[PDB]
Amino acid sequence: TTALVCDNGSGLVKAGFAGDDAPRAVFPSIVGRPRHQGVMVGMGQKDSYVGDEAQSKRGILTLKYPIEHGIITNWDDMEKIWHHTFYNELRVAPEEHPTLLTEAPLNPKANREKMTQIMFETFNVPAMYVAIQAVLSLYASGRTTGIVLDSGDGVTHNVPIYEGYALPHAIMRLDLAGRDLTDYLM
Amino acid sequence: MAVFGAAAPYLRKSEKERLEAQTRPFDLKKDVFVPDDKQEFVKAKIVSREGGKVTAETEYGKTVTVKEDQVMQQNPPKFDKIEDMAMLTFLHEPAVLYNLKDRYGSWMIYTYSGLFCVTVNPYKWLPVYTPEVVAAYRGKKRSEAPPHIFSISDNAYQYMLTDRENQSILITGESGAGKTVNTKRVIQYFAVIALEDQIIQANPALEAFGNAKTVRNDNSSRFGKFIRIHFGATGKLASADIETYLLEKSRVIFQLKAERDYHIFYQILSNKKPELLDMLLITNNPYDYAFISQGETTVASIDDAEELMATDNAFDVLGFTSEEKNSMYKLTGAIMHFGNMKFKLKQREEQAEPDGTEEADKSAYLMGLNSADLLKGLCHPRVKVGNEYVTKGQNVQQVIYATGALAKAVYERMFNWMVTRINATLETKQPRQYFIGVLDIAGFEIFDFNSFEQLCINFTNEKLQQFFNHHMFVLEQEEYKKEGIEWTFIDFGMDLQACIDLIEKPMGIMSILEEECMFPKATDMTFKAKLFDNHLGKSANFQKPRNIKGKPEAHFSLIHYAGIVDYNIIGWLQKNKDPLNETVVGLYQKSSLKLLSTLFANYGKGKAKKGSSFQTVSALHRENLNKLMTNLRSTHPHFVRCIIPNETKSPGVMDNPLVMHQLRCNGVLEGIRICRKGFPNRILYGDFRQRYRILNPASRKGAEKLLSSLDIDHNQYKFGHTKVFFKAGLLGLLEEMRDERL
Ligand SMILES: Nc1ncnc2c1ncn2[C@@H]1O[C@H](COP(=O)(O)OP(=O)(O)O)[C@@H](O)[C@H]1O
Repeated sequence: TTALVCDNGSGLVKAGFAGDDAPRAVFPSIVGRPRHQGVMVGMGQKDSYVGDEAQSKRGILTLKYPIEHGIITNWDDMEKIWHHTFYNELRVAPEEHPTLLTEAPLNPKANREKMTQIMFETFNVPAMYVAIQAVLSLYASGRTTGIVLDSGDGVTHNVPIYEGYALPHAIMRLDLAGRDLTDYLM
Repeated sequence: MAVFGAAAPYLRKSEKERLEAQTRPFDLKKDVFVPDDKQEFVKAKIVSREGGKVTAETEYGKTVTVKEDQVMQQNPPKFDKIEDMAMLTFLHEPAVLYNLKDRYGSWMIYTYSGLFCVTVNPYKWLPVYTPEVVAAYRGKKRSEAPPHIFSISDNAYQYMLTDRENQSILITGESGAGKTVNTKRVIQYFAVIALEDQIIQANPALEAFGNAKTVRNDNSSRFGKFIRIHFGATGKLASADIETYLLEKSRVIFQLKAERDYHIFYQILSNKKPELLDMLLITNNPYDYAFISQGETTVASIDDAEELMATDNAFDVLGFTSEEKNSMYKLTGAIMHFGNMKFKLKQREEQAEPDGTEEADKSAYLMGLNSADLLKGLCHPRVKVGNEYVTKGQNVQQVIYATGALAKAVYERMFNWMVTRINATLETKQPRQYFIGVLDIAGFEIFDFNSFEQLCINFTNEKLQQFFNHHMFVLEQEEYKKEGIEWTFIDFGMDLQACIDLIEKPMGIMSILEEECMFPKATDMTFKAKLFDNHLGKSANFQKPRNIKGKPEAHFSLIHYAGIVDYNIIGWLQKNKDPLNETVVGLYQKSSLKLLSTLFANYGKGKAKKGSSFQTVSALHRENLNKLMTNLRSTHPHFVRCIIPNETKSPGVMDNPLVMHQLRCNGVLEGIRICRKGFPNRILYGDFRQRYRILNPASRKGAEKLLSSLDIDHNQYKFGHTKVFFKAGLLGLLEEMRDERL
């Protein structure tokens, strides 16, 4: 069968199929809601726009990210984002597809636990696994040693690896990233 | 049995041969009906019921296993070949299929099925249509005589004469499966019991102007033909009337990927009349004309040139002149010229203006209007605001929708007026009393790319099937009030009306579609979203689509009586709009042709005047269906079901999938299912005794003693005063105990 590789991070959901050369779907991980009242009846306005649709209606929505620094803070929003990724961007049924999720080193334990619980109860995937975002970088770089600096959008971290052995006591994590650079530029 | 002339065998086999065929072994336990792969259900035997494992030994030598949850008994031999399917001891789906299968192999065409009359067409001549059986039936009853349409014809006649009311014959089948000739023999029988030549003579006109190639048929009828056969006070032939209903207009503009427009455009495109082409500026190339080229250009349907000639002959022998045929042909050519018009937006505005003017000039020169004037009437309509006129603005989409609606309107207008001319030719001055109408309508068509038109067709057939179902309900209440046994006072119509309420009712599919083509920036995805938001789950029959075997596409699925149908949304908004242009209609009223008669006049204190823009094909269709129901619901109806045995012209051999398709889409299965809730096996006491007295050999006391000594439960049988009512299980158990008694 085929496996799904969903890289959430925070600020860009990017998913696809295992064995491909690049992600198939790449879109912001935002969930917008209309903040005005709506006058035209018959428009049939929906109540929340997730993904790339929310970027076109920026003018009338209020955008929220459900992942602050690696950790997930709005579980309902994250559930909506996963539903959108599975059914509207990829158009696959998650009942017959193992899913590989990623997270950053040194996150709360309940984050990963509840991610698993959702992926099994709500979406009914047959299997799943959670990988560290730096080990995967080292895989894709064609190395087996090296220290990897994975500066995403919510979290930056170093993970030194040697011959395939990670040294956990030397892992650094810094909560300065692209979102803070955006706020500083603002 | 000699009263049936030479047709006696085909009409009904002798009692002697019946009994000689009765002697045949049949195991009631291990020869039950079994699901199949190549077909649905095949004749086979089971070796044993090994848990969840059985083995069906069919005739083909196969030994497949089927699950214990999909097996059901086969009809007993003592009740095979039954004339009335309703009297079958076990009412299953493939049961009736094999019944009619053996009946057509044994070459018995007609078969009673309760309130229906089913007729599989024989492909070779039979003596059953000789006038001897026609004349000799006079004096025999429906309940006893074997099935045939002459029976129901006479029953309708005598019903008319006793109740002083109209009757209705509803012949139901596919064009090219024998409907024409079935109605022909009907009208022959009616003339016999006392103008058919005129009917058949004017028929090619309707065949031209109301038939088009679909996928299932190359001569499919689109309009609802319906011939009213009036009579006098003395029940003698007086005159005949005809009306057209539900003629689909969308065909004149949009055609599917696999189908053509109406036949007439192609028949004119046959160069065998070069005078028509050089007088209408019609180039030979059919790809040239956009209204038509989107459909199937040409197919091996018929000899279209010869059909053009046959229609011209029928025209010249009909009451109307040669100039009138000339105007008809030129008007159709003008409709054809409408499609190639070209419009562009203006310089720095949102107004439509024509760039190409040549087809405009030629279409005006044909229609009898001015070209500049017609272009002005299309680009700048004028509307009435109180006591003044102000000019309305249009863009390209709006002017194109207006052009399409104008073409559909003029075509349908010419069609209705042609039917009026036909009826005027037919008209005889004899006084016309109560009539008996015969109705020809489209079928419950299913495909893999159902669309708006198929939804309209299925909605019509839903109204018809619900009508018949309520009719049969009142008929069963009549049987019960006669028998003095009255129970189960629920009607049989609402269970189907619940599906109608999902099309016509406000917030139903048609209302949502109308609202969506009224809204400013509506799209197909928004239409789908509104359908789902307003029906999904909150309804009972509306539900998700299904993707099977890689079908093309489906956006939602309804369930009907004839099964689950998946419909496609794409194009509905664009194809439902019918904005008629009032200024151009006035131009037509001021023409220099016959056109001014067709468009004679068409568009405070309480006015239901819907605007010109608030017009939808679905709404006009709902209105027409309403008035057709109002015309039918005043007459006592009768129903005729026509089935093709096989797609090949070779008789004898059939196609079980095609038989099942016809049964489902026709509603014979729905009739037997309405029966299956009461007591369908209904037999008197005398023959009951003569057949089951040896079980307890010795009228209510002895029957009751036998029943109590046969271990029959109370709710399983209903005790009547002339007939005692039993179900399938009761018949099976009584059969088994007789068999062990012997
Ligand atoms: N060319 C670029 N130059 C600078 N910053 C960039 C560029 N492209 C993306 N970014 C930043 O990277 C962040 C996205 O990082 P990403 O790898 O998607 O992390 P995550 O997947 O956790 O969101 C965004 O906040 C954006 O501001």
